[PDB]
Amino acid sequence: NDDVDQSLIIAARNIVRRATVSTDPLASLLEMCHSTQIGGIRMVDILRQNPTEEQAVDICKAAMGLRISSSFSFGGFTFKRTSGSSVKKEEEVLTGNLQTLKIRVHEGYEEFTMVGRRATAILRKATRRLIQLIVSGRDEQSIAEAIIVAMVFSQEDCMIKAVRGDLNFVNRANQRLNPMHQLLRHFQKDAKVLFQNWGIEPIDNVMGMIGILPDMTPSTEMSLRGVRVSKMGVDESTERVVVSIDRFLRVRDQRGNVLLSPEEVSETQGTERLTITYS
Amino acid sequence: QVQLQESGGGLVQPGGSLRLSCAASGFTFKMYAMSWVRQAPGKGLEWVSSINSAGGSTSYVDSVKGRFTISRDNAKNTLYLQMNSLKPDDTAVYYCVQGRNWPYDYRGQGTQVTVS
Repeated sequence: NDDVDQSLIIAARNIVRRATVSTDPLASLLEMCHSTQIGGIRMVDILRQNPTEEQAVDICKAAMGLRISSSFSFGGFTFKRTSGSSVKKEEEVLTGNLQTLKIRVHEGYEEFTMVGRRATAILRKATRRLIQLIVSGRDEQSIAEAIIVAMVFSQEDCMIKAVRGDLNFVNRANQRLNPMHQLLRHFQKDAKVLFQNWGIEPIDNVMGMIGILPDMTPSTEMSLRGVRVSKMGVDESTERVVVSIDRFLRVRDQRGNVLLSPEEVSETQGTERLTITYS
Repeated sequence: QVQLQESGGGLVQPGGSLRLSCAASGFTFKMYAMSWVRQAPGKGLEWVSSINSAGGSTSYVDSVKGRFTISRDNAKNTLYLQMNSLKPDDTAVYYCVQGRNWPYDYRGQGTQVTVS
């Protein structure tokens, strides 16, 4: 039932945002899940029976003790690992503005599918190195957004070096974002320096693929290094797992990896077709 | 000889409705996903909605979700966009395109929509 799903997402996004501005976001969220109705039905009743996987919806499901997808969200993209492992090593790095940054680096090859609402990609990477990104998407901005996420996730020093101011991004409670989301917010604001300094390479013009230049125009001849746009589309089930959620709505899998947080919830939403009554 | 021709734009008031049409020709329409994209004042080409070949599965940008409905009549080689609860920010030239992946090789001439 897609009207319910879409109304559920809208309600869930609104609730997660409001619960973020409190001394106990988990407690606030749960209260709001219990006090909110959609089409005249309590949200908890819908969450318990609705299969939608969306970041705010899954934060609410975790708060209620319900299983969600085992995939993590970064930059709005659901990352499903298809190779390599999760083990990471801390490193202090230095941005292009001479600000230090403590990041957690996986060593060794990994491979992911990135599934977004407006783009899909295959990401192959090694230690602090983008090997390949193959991305398809609905429009130029949506592909650019996937490319930015993938460059940040790569943790390549070219990307750290392209940072051009101090990084003091916060959430809705004015609490500072973690290092990778600092980097994500910076380049989401303006990616020109990152794209211009990343590097380009000649491409083999092959059917269904096209290059993409640092100014985000398609090219048959060159492309951002390691990046290709799929005109035919990248292909893409849900493993549902028991999760935990802490006071600040950070959701973790059994091994302690963070899957979701309020920072992974879209800032936009549709228009509900079922009436949502809050409180 | 792929040809796309949009129809149905106009000047309307907030809260109003319009129905865009796009007649396709020069390809087997039934075998292609189709999309609507738009160019609002000051901006680039932004995707609005996609629909698969059979018509059963649809996708929308958040800003139109719950207000716009994409549909298609494969018998008549026509793509539609029902725009309800129109807002000033829906002002744009609306284009029909083949497929659902950017960059779009085939785009119509556009139909202007102005909500004021």
